[PDB]
Amino acid sequence: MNGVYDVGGTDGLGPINRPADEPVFRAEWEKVAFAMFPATFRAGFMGLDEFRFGIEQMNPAEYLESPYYWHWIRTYIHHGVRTGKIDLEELERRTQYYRENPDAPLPEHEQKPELIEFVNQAVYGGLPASREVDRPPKFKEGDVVRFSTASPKGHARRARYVRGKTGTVVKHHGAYIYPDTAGNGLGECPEHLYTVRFTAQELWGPEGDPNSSVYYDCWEPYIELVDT
Amino acid sequence: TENILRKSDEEIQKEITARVKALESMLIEQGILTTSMIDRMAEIYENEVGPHLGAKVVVKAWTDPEFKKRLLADGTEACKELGIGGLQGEDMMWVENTDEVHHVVVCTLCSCYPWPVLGLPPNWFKEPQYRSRVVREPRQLLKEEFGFEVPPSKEIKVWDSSSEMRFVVLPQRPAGTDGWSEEELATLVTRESMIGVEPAKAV
Ligand SMILES: OB(O)c1ccccc1
Ligand SMILES: [Co+2]
Repeated sequence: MNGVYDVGGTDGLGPINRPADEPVFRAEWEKVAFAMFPATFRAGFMGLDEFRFGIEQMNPAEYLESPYYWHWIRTYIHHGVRTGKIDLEELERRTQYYRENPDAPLPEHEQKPELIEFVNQAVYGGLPASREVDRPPKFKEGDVVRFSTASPKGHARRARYVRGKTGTVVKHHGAYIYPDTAGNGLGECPEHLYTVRFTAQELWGPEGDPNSSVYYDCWEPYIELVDT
Repeated sequence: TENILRKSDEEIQKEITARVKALESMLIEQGILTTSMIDRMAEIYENEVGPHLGAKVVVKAWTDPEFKKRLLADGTEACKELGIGGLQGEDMMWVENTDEVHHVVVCTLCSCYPWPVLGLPPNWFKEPQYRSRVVREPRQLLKEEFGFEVPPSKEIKVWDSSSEMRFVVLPQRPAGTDGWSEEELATLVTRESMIGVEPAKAV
């Protein structure tokens, strides 16, 4: 979708806030938000592409100025409601309860070795998105291609600043999970993946830095040939 | 930046904390989240996985031309030689700074970052100010924000991580370090030098 999250090229967002140093986690709730990612993933709330799409549907003002891990909380709730695993009315009631009773305990629960095993395996083994497909790559290094002007409402990795732009294929990476299906609950449907080089003048006009380029990854349906 | 509509930081933290604790309580009752699971994830990214790992890769490339070749050919497989890899670094592509080219990495659509070699990203990397501007005015951004002047005749390549490919910058080895040990060289390698917003430390 054409959401505000797609910030590449946007002017006026302000100076960078960069403290001289900072902790990995700024508050205990951030640790909880972070760990909820493997928890909700294992429980089938969402995959990675769907996770991103939940964040993309946030209120734009809230997105732009909220602490980062609040984005993660929004997408958990979004998919919890979508899948029927989270009752919103109960969440609201519990929120008010912990507003009034911030030091009240969490529910009693058993620890689970399998959840630690899951964490360790995911962290050190990874969750590779590469896939084998039956079709050969349509494009190759050196091909001059144009990025699609399609504007799907659903999830995609189609930054507005590269749409309709012409670039050169730099590398073919093999095939990978396709966001335009996976992020919309339509499955992996893997597609060949390419890095494409766009000059700054192509992206930003005649004014552009004559000595800069942006490299952007394109799944096969995103691009079509101009010249081989 | 001033927004007259925005609550205080304290009020924002209070509200987020209640909402997160409420959600946490529900996921705990579903049996899918536990306190030990939370503590393990935090421990890993506070104490085990961080930019010291990337630094080991850089200094090996600096002192081993054959390894550097393998690193640039297939970043994932080369890093595995050092026992480095995993979540959000399943597909790594390293890019080499030279006298002719400077690389800088961004995720304009979100926050993507090579966790196995750099750990979790600093907040500025994930925020809209860096993300919006670096693809559009990288030379000016590097100068104004990071005090890093890239001469206009030198090409800047900005890598936008729109896929699961994770780009990592191999910074140039600082002058005056001939024959240094890997341990000594590692002191010059920063997280910032592997994002491309700063060079490796001089001297
Ligand atoms: O910005 B990212 O590509 C991202 C990856 C994993 C989890 C969360 C965010
Ligand atoms: Co991202």
